[PDB]
Amino acid sequence: RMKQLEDKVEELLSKFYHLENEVARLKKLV
Amino acid sequence: RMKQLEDKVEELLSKAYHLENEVARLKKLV
Amino acid sequence: RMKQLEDKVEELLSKAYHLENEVARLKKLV
Ligand code: NA
Ligand code: NA
Ligand code: NA
Ligand code: NA
Repeated sequence: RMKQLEDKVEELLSKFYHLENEVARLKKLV
Repeated sequence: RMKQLEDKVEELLSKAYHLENEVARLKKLV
Repeated sequence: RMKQLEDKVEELLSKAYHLENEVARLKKLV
C-alpha cells in the first residue's frame, strides 16, 4: 500500500509542478 | 489513517485531470 | 511513512487550491 501511495504522490507532485508552469506562462501572456 | 490518505490521493488525482483540462482550455484563449 | 505522506498531501491540497484560484482569475481575464 505504502509504495503505491508514494508513487502516486510523486505523480501528483509532478503534475502540479507542470501545471504551475503552464499557469505562470498563461499569466505572462493573458 | 492509511485508508484516508489513499482516498485523498485518489481525489487529488481525480482533480488534476480537471485542472489540466481547464488549463488547456485557457491556453487557447491567450 | 504516513507522516511524510500527510505532509505532502497537505502541500498538494494547498497547491491545488492555489491553482484553482489562479484558473478562476485567468478565466475572468480572457
Ligand atoms: Na504540462
Ligand atoms: Na473522490
Ligand atoms: Na496546457
Ligand atoms: Na494572480
